[PDB]
Amino acid sequence: MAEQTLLSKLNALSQKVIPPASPSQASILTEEVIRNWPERSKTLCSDFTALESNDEKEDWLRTLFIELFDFINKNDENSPLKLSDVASFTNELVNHERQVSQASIVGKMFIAVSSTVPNINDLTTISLCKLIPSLHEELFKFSWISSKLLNKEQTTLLRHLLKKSKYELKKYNLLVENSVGYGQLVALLILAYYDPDNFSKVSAYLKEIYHIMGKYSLDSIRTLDVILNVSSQFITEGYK
Amino acid sequence: CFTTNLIRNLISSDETRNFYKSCYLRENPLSDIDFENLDEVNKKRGLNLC
Amino acid sequence: EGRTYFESLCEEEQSLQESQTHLLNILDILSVLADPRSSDDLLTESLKKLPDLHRELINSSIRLRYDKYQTREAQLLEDTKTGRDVAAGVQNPKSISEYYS
Amino acid sequence: SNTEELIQNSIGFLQKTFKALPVSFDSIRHEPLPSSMLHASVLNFEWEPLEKNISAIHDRDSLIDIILKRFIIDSMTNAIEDEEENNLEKGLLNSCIGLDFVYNSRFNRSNPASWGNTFFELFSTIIDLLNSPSTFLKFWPYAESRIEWFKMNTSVEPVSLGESNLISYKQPLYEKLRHWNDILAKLENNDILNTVKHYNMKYKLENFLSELLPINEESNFNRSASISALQESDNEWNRSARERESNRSS
Amino acid sequence: MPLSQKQIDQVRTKVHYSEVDTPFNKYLDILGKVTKLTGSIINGTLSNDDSKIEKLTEQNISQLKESAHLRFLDLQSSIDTKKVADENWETCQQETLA
Repeated sequence: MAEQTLLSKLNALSQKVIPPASPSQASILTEEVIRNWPERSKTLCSDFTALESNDEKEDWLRTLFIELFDFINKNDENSPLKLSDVASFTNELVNHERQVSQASIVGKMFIAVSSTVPNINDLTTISLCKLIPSLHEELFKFSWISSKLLNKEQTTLLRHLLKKSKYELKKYNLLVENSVGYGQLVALLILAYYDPDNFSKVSAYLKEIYHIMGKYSLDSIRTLDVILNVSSQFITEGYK
Repeated sequence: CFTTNLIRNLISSDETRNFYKSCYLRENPLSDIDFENLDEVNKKRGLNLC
Repeated sequence: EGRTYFESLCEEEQSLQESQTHLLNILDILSVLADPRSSDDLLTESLKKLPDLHRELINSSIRLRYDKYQTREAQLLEDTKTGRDVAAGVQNPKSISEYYS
Repeated sequence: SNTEELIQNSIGFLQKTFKALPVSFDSIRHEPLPSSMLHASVLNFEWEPLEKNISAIHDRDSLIDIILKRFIIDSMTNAIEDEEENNLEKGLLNSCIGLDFVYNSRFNRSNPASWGNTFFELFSTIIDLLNSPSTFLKFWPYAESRIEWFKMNTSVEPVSLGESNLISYKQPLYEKLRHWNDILAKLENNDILNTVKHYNMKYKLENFLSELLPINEESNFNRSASISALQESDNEWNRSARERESNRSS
Repeated sequence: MPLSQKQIDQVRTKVHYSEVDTPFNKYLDILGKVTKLTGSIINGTLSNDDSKIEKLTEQNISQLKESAHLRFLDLQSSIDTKKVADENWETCQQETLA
């Protein structure tokens, strides 16, 4: 097996590709003679207002973000701090695409490309996304680079609100959490021991108990404690 | 009688008063609703409404 | 505009199937490169098909992740819509207060 | 052979062996299915779709989980060969038969922990596919008698009485308790359109999660004591316009 | 440490939009794996290492060929459950109002 996999190494580099400058050119032709980058920011923002269909305007939003992320992994092209060049541009885009629509189309498309392209280093991405202040809402709703962006004291409020409002059962364990729901449970048991008819309508008092502690979310352990606690005052006459 | 028994137990004792500290500072630390101190004249007056 | 939940999920039967047919053709290719009793041109012409399908596969995995984020924002709006949005719709208000009294 | 037609022969095979089984639905809610009623090959996974092939070089018990779930969803829809009333109970009977088969054939797995995640997965399929609060209270006697099967988490031998191997942030109850707390909040928001069967469904489901968990589980006894704000003994349909101008009488 | 009003509401929006999709994240693992392996054969770097999944095997690639058929049938069957379970909550809501 080790000899035949050297055949594939020769067959990959021989005939297959030219390093793509002519095949792969999305919206940028070259870096230097085209450069015009403050004014090239507007000519891509010019046609991006007059786009109607959402498919063909998001084929463009997708191919606009792909060629940038392959461009950062290679370095020393013209200037080192090109990360602030793109991050100044995208802040103009998000404030304009919140004007014509009410969504975050340019925001969510930034998350989907930053998660999928299998050449990017993850440490380089968090250094870029921290600087843009207009996309911090979309990072906290979505994919996981907001965990490393989160403050260490602010992390102990995540560990408390996750298992309080997603995992904690919403039931009421004391007699003060529902003074209305426990007040009708006792008065229904006071009533049931003052009936002459108490063996013909047993099952008419259970179906009113289950409708009381379903409407008000009463506990099932504290409720059996209240039934055994009221029915011990009336144990001399009604124990059947 | 259910919600008067709590005003007695929460003004007098100070471990019950310290338990409701944590449940209001954990759910919002920057709290607009405030309970922070003694309220001592309201301690003696509120214990007379019990 | 707004998107309907029954069609927002109906698109993700189709957006998932247009990504499934791209994944199956690539595993067809790598089966040819693995077989021992292969030949000189069958390994050559099949690898010529490979960077074509690599570009469409990565291009369809953004759309699968973009359409997932759309439903989570859409069915957290439905979770607020439940309530008394539909309560103030009945035009029979006199009989529904005589029944409760 | 194609992997898809391997599945399609298996669903039609399970329809044969589960139809001939002579048990009712009123006898399956209370008494469990006896393990000596099926053939000895079915509890060991030597099936007629799985003998003619040799191409099962992959997992076997991760393939069974997709057959048993596609058999359930294809048993809850189709009702249009006979009259509808007997056709609703034939959906739920094929559910409870296929859910006793996961418990009985748990030694014949390749893993005695790979049935604790299959039993909670198929049980959450039943609750979503079930369409009404009237049909919920018809099925739920199945899930109250077989409650000691839920506590034996990845252990083939049963827990004794009162012991439960279920903690609230681990693989069975980590994504299910987040999902069953949505139904219990979905049913709490409509405080106008709730019938009396919607309040009985909220009781039988919340009582089920309390017995599953220990009495000392941090998400069980309302640890952060929050007084309710929804204790409302009020009807909006009994109220017209909320008048505050004729303050005459006592 | 300070806690500001805007730094508290960045906690609560992470709490709302936190989902646990187990069949969806299992399928994106397979899409993430195959796009790594075939992203190296275009360059040529394939070696007997543990950074990728498998190198080249008629038995091990045939494992991923049937693990892509099983993980697709599970996501397709978990999207037909969400269609049904929101369909008959609307009719039950309407047959109470009507």
